Amino acid sequence: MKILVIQGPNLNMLGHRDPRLYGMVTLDQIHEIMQTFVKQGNLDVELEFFQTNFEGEIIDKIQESVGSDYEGIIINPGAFSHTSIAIADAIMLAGKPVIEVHLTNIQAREEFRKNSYTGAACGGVIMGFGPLGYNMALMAMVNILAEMKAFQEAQKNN
Amino acid sequence: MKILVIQGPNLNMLGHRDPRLYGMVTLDQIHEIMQTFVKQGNLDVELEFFQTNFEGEIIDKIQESVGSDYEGIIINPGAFSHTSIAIADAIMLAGKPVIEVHLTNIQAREEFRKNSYTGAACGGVIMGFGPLGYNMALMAMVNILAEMKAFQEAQKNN
Amino acid sequence: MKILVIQGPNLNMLGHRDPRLYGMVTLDQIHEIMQTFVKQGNLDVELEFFQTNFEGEIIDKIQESVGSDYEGIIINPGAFSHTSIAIADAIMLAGKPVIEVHLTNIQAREEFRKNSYTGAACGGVIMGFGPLGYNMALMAMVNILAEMKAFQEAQKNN
Amino acid sequence: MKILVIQGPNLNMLGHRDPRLYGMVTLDQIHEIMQTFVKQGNLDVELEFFQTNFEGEIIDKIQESVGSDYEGIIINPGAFSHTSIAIADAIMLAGKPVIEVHLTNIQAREEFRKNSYTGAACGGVIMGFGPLGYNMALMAMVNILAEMKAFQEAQKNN
Amino acid sequence: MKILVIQGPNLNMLGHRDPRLYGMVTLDQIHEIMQTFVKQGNLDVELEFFQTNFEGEIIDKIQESVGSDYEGIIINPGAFSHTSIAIADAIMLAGKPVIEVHLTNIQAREEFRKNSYTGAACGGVIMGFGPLGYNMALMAMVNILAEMKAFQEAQKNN
Amino acid sequence: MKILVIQGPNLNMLGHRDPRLYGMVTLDQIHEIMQTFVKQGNLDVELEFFQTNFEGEIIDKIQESVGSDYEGIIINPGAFSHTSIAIADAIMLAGKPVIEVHLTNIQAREEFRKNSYTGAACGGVIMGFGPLGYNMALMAMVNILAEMKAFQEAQKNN
Amino acid sequence: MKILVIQGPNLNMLGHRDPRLYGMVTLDQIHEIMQTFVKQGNLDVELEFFQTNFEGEIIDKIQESVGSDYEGIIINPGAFSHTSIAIADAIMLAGKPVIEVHLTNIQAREEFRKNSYTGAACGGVIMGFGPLGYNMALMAMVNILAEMKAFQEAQKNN
Amino acid sequence: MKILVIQGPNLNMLGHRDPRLYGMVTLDQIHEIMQTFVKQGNLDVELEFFQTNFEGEIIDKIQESVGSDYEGIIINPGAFSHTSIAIADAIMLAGKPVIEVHLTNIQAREEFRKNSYTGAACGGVIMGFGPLGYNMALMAMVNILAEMKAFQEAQKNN
Amino acid sequence: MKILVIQGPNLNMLGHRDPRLYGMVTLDQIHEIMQTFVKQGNLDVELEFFQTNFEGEIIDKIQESVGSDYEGIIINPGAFSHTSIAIADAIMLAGKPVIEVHLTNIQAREEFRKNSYTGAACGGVIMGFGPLGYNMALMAMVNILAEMKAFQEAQKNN
Amino acid sequence: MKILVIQGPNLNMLGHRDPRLYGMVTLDQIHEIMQTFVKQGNLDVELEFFQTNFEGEIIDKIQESVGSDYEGIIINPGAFSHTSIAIADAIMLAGKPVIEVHLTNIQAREEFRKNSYTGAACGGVIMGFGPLGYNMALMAMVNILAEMKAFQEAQKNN
Amino acid sequence: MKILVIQGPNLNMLGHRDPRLYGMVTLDQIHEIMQTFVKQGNLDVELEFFQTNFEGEIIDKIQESVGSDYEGIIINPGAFSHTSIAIADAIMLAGKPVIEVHLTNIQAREEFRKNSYTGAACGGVIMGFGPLGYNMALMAMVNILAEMKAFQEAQKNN
Amino acid sequence: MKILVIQGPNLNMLGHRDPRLYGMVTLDQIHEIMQTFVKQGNLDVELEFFQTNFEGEIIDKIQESVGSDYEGIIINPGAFSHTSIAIADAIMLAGKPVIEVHLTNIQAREEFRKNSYTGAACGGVIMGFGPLGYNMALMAMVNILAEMKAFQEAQKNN
Ligand SMILES: O=C1C[C@@](O)(C(=O)O)C[C@@H](O)[C@@H]1O
Ligand SMILES: O=C1C[C@@](O)(C(=O)O)C[C@@H](O)[C@@H]1O
Ligand SMILES: O=C1C[C@@](O)(C(=O)O)C[C@@H](O)[C@@H]1O
Ligand SMILES: O=C1C[C@@](O)(C(=O)O)C[C@@H](O)[C@@H]1O
Ligand SMILES: O=C1C[C@@](O)(C(=O)O)C[C@@H](O)[C@@H]1O
Ligand SMILES: O=C1C[C@@](O)(C(=O)O)C[C@@H](O)[C@@H]1O
Ligand SMILES: O=C1C[C@@](O)(C(=O)O)C[C@@H](O)[C@@H]1O
Ligand SMILES: O=C1C[C@@](O)(C(=O)O)C[C@@H](O)[C@@H]1O
Ligand SMILES: O=C1C[C@@](O)(C(=O)O)C[C@@H](O)[C@@H]1O
Ligand SMILES: O=C1C[C@@](O)(C(=O)O)C[C@@H](O)[C@@H]1O
Ligand SMILES: O=C1C[C@@](O)(C(=O)O)C[C@@H](O)[C@@H]1O
Repeated sequence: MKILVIQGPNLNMLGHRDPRLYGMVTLDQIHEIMQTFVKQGNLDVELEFFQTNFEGEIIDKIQESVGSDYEGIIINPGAFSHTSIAIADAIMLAGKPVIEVHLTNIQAREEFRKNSYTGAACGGVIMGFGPLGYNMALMAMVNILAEMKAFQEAQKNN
Repeated sequence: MKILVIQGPNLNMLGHRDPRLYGMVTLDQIHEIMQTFVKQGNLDVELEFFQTNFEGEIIDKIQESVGSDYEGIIINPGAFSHTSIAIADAIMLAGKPVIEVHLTNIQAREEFRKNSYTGAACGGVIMGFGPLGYNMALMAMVNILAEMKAFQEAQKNN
Repeated sequence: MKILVIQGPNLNMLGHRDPRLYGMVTLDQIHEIMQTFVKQGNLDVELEFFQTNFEGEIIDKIQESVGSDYEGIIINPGAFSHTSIAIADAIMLAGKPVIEVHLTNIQAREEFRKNSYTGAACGGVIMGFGPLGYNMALMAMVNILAEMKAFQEAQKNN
Repeated sequence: MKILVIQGPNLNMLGHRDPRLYGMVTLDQIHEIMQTFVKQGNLDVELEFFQTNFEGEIIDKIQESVGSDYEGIIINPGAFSHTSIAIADAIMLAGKPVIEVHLTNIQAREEFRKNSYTGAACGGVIMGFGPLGYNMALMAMVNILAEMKAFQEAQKNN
Repeated sequence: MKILVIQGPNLNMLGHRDPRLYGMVTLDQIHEIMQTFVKQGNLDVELEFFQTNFEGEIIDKIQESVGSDYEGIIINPGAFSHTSIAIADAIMLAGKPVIEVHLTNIQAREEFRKNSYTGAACGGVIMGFGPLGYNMALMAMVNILAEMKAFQEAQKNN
Repeated sequence: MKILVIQGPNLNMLGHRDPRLYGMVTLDQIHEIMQTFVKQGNLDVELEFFQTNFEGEIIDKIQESVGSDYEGIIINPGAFSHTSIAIADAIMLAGKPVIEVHLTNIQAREEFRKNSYTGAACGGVIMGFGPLGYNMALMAMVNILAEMKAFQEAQKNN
Repeated sequence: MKILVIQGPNLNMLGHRDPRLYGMVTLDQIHEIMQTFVKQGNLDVELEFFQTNFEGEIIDKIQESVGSDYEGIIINPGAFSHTSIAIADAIMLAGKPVIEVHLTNIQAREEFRKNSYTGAACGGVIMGFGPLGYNMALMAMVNILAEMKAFQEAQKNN
Repeated sequence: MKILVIQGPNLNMLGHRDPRLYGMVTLDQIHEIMQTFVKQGNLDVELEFFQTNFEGEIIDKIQESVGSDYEGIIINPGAFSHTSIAIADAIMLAGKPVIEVHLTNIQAREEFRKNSYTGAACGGVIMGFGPLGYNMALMAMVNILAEMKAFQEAQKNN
Repeated sequence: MKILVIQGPNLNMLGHRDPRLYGMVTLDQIHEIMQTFVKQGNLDVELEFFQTNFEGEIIDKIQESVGSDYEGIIINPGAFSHTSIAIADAIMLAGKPVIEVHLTNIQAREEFRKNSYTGAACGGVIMGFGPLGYNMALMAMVNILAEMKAFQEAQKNN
Repeated sequence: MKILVIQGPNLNMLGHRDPRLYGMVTLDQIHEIMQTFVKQGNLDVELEFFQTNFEGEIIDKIQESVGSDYEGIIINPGAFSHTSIAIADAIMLAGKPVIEVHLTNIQAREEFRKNSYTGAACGGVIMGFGPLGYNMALMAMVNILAEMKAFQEAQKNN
Repeated sequence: MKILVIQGPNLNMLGHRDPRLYGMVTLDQIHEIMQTFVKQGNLDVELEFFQTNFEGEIIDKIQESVGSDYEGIIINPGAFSHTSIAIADAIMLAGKPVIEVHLTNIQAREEFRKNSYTGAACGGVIMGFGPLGYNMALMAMVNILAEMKAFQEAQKNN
Repeated sequence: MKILVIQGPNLNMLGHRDPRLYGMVTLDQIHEIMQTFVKQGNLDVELEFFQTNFEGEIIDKIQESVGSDYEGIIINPGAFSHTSIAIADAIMLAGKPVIEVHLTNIQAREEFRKNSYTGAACGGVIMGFGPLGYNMALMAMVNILAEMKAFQEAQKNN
């Protein structure tokens, strides 16, 4: 049950960014808490991490998810979420649950961060809760896949 | 540890609303799942429910939260979140964590639902995950109050 | 066959308003003409009157209409029709015909009166014909309920 | 007492249009119901029908109404009502009551149908009530001309 | 000579608000300075205080002013002044002087506070001078009522 | 204690302007009432008058105020208040209280008079109360300088 | 030397229009003054008159001007000048001087009359001077054709 | 198999238009190349030509196409494609394939030529390729009607 | 009968400006043609010339016109006509005819030259006809003053 | 005679996309029909296929076309055509014909798909005709290169 | 080789301005560094300094530069660069190189400072580098005049 | 002292671009002049060159600059400067001086080139001076690093 975790642009440079917005945490410490989260709450979910500063690498990655190994995607397209209609399109072609995560609250920053093309493609969006946002996405995700296979087989024997 | 749960306008009429947006669930069944959630995961949080079609009752309610009995607020101001700068102001004067919850994804509907004055005042915002959104708010909330009293007393003996 | 008649804000102060827009008539004289209208043309429609300066009282009232006693609503949300997406939402959840009435022509006044969130939810909208507008709504309404029970039972014995 | 009835553009093609908007009725069946309406309720009003796909034919027609034979106009300028300031101007120069009628609710369609230049020139506007809209215009019209000759002669012997 | 003093939304929570905008003063200390103001400068003006977080309570209150006991209104509709066309309408129907007061300078804050529907209905508007703003309104008001009864009777004996 | 009084453009032509907006008063009669105001209420404030149709003369004048002779400025930049970011900048560089005064209510006129670049730089803004507006500015001003020297020396002996 | 004079829409109904805008003059009295103008000042210019409420008749007419009989066009496209890019295109294809005339000042009316697609195609535009506007166009026109044949032959013998 | 070819406004004046946009070709030479095109590639398509400067003649023409003689329409509504919602409506009521053709590239000219109301109604749009655009429309059209009768009868024997 | 002729900004530098817009003529040659115009057609009008690059000098000049020596103003506020609401205000306070003249056609240049605050204050506006524009203003002006003294005394003996 | 065929973003995932927009066809089946098209109609054009989800790979590819092997480009920049001014710039630097192709009609979808920066750089644009669009581009292209070498050598022996 | 250095509005008050934007430097210290710059790097450029708070004095000054004594202009129109189309026009009529300098980065401040009418007229624009900006302009300028006289005479002997 | 020089998109194709904008120079000749610049003026600055058509390669490159080898960046993000908030973010996370360079004047081209997200992140911006712009950036840069190490150590021994 692979859960793809895609981080947008400058998310790797967390730590050099404003300590007033992203505090003092690295894209790794947050990746490991998602671990200590699925590690703690025994959830047979093997999650993979992928981060790029390319709009293209993200789209490709999304596209490789149509395989099977992957059953869901937690993504923070970052700054590309307000401009990338291409990533938004990719998020629609994937036949899997995609949850958008934003460390900061995009409603409370520059006017050009209020809108999310990508987030409007995903099923749900989370923003504002710092690194804690991905764990929330993890909860939500496991609860969705669960409730989707319970509807899938529920309408198989009928 | 009272957690105030405030539901905006037509949220009580869930069930008569489009089954394509809000499915088939009532504002009560969702209130009880928040129960079976705090009931299950033993969390000493006694949560209260309050719902109004008045912008005024919401503001008042928010204001009564400056008491002490309340330590956090999970709110879905509903349609008022795009117009009410007054509720947004109230959300700023309260000295407590407020998490905004939206059943639907406001990025994917009419243009006049994209912006949230209220949500930009809160710490974080959740949207799209149906009734499951409040449980996510519950997780987030307990994890915030916890991490706030661990910072509060952490800087008391120093 | 109760027909709820809901008047928005300052509609009670008709008489103190500009005699150039609303002439010299009170919200009562207009309520009684709707009477002398259903009184004259024998139509078994008992209509109720309700007026508030609250967006909330209107929404509640709309909501109580899901009962049965009420079979239709003639409403003039007044100034709230250009701002209230909440009343507009309520007008959609009600499973009954709602006709919007405006004494004045909202196309011919301040730019902020041209749009009607509420009116776009209702089945039809009437504006410009002074107090005569509600009688037109009455005609229309009786003609709609009639043509709805003729379609209802028409597809019951088949 | 000639009442000119002017139908805008594609209104003749009713029947080929979306059955979801204009149902299944022709510009004739609706013209005859306005008949069976004035025919039934004995009202000495001889109404004439005129329909064009030309903005020009409409303006001319409006202009010929300054004669005397005509005492009122029920019009549905259709798609020209959002663009034609020329028809709107004509509606102002005519010294007679003009009532604008729209089968559909122009508040609930494409953004470019919300505004009516023409409708803002007329005394009142009706929209949403299907073919029933013109009968409402007929009621309104007879009630206006009546109340205008009662004011005309009322201030003649004084 | 009753002067109604109406305070909009979160104005009661002054003290919990930003000390950088509203400093450290309560809606009461400011109400008493308006007292020590009319108390000091002997002005036979008995002023009443009324504050609500409801757009509706404000409109009602305004409406009750058509009595006689009241001869003027000093109001700070607060956040509702940028959205409430209903309160603006009420301010026009009242046949008495209304002066709008804003503690802060609405020209120097968020873009959505620049416009005042309500303030454009009142005779004058004051903003920026902290609690001192209402005393200025008091001066202005007494100077207006005075200059209005001097014009009223001045054109009574002629 | 020199208080500079700066009048913008066509303010000298008061008297030739619309009697419906500025009534029948000259820029002098209003200057003398500010006199009979400080003359009456014994306030050791010697106020100077300066009026120009130049954006430049105003800026210069503002700049000469950094002297000492001047302790405050009451200004009506007039039509330049909606366009002059240069006068607005000057109003920020001056280290003294500036109060903006408008005879008319700029919220109730042409759309291009609603915004005030200059007024958003000043501490407060007054509009609508005819010539009485400057006396209000005078009150406010003396009350501010007073409350500023009471804070100045209050934090000198400590 | 035929000068085509094209009048747009409702220009024939001059006389029924607002006496506050177009006074009391008919499209004929103004046509004859253009006569008594070329009649008086001996100018061998035979001018033709053409008026329509059709955007199409105007374009055609413009197109027939590529003949030879016509050497210039004085036009008032009226309300079509703000919407007709087609008439504007026609005004560009004609290889002759076109002068746009407006009785009223289109800068001082509804926002939708400020722009002129057609006028921006013509060489010059005149507005505000009532019927006197066409005589001004006549002067201008004769002075242009004159100065064009003096440049035409001036660069023929060289 | 009649294919109606409708040319909008000033398309007949091709030749007098800018040689930089439309080169040196007449609406006839282009009509004959569509001939030498269907003449060469043996395609039993008899195409008719119709051109007007009237928005009305175009709509009528479109409407007459509901006959049978016509099986498709290649149209260049020209300048009316950016303003005519009426022609756009007509293009929707016709139950036949309509292909929009533009000699020039409307994306590369004045801002008011970028949008096509009419083109958004048609199945496809072609622009930029000079007269060659209609031959492309011809190819496309024959390929569509062919693929439509192969789907029509393909689901007739089943 | 002094006619003030006011030239805005860079109008003195005519000759250094684009020969494609203003050709090859100086602000003097154009001033003398207005002379050879009133000189030729015997019109007892002594016209004065005034040109500045200051918005202030223009306003002052306008203001000095309330004298008597001046009976009309022909003005080209130039670039200030799109920004100067102050000059526009001055043009309203003057109790004399003001005609706005523009060498070029402001409808056919940069978007920021389309609107004229000043021109909307004047009685009429002329643009596009090169230096010939002022002579047209001269005709118009003499024809207006003439028709104003014929109305003035016409209603003096009655 | 290499014709480069560049496909933008998610065009490879055709088949997983909405069957209502892109039907049931893969980026390959469409590539082979362009083959069976040049294969059938004997046209010595060897076309190459290139598809990326990168804005960068597209620009590079475009740039490599300045070689010689390539004589034209048929491109569908997809979602990047509305945002990529960089690809638009590349399309201008290439000294070869570029034809833009869109499977769907970008005039009939989300507002952010109406504009094409890239398409406005190309010579022509095709949209709406499903996979058939590229064959149309092929026709057009061969007809352009042909007509370009007939102009090239036509002005070589002269 | 006189280089005119023109400083816009409040640039003389540098020192009283925000130390966070303009630091602690006076318009003189910066004028002398431009000296110690041309003084150090032996460049036969005698530069003159001119500063005004008048839009008019700037335009005049620009105009006097058409003399000869001046061979270039380094200017910081300051706040007038976003509003003054008149100064922008003057910058176009001058037949000399003009370089615009901004101490601060106008892209990073209030929305009304992003655009520069004046800067778009100049050859180049520099912003952000504090007082160092003018020295950069000096380098650039000497390098331009040099490269202009090397092109001037380079095409004189040919 | 490595100075990273990053060139955006189509900057490598300089030479094929419009000779009217970028003249006749290649991205290399300009790179070598930056050499002959640091080569001439003995400045121990070893500058590196990097150019891509990828938004991603640029961000990466920026990110690698947090090393130490690099002490500054001169960048021309080209067309990405108006759209890339991601590159703008990267420019903020780097703890080094970044100077934005534009060959052309982005204030004087298409509306979509006026704004620079990236340039508003950098310390300063240079535009308009052709290849000479980078040498100006070089001067500025060396002068900044110098003045930064003089402030760095200046506050180390204290
Ligand atoms: O970099 C970021 C951070 C972000 O993705 C987030 O974590 O909330 C939100 C983005 O819009 C923003 O530009
Ligand atoms: O009613 C609703 C539902 C909502 O609150 C939600 O649950 O997501 C969102 C609101 O914007 C909307 O109007
Ligand atoms: O008050 C009114 C009256 C109104 O409801 C009407 O009766 O037409 C219309 C409202 O928009 C307006 O504000
Ligand atoms: O065609 C129609 C129908 C319409 O006139 C109506 O009947 O409501 C409304 C028009 O805006 C629209 O385009
Ligand atoms: O709360 C406030 C305070 C306010 O009323 C004032 O006191 O100035 C102004 C309002 O716009 C604002 O939202
Ligand atoms: O002239 C005036 C008068 C004014 O300054 C005032 O007195 O209120 C306001 C200005 O905006 C306006 O243009
Ligand atoms: O009808 C008219 C009159 C007009 O053409 C004129 O005469 O000035 C101007 C038009 O814009 C307007 O609609
Ligand atoms: O006239 C024309 C020509 C045109 O139809 C074309 O052929 O491309 C496009 C129209 O927008 C334009 O106004
Ligand atoms: O300079 C000019 C010339 C002008 O006044 C004219 O003569 O038409 C028009 C102005 O808008 C423009 O800026
Ligand atoms: O005052 C200033 C300073 C400025 O000219 C500058 O030095 O960068 C920029 C101007 O826009 C601004 O208003
Ligand atoms: O390509 C370019 C060139 C540019 O970077 C410059 O060199 O000035 C500016 C960019 O906006 C533009 O698209």
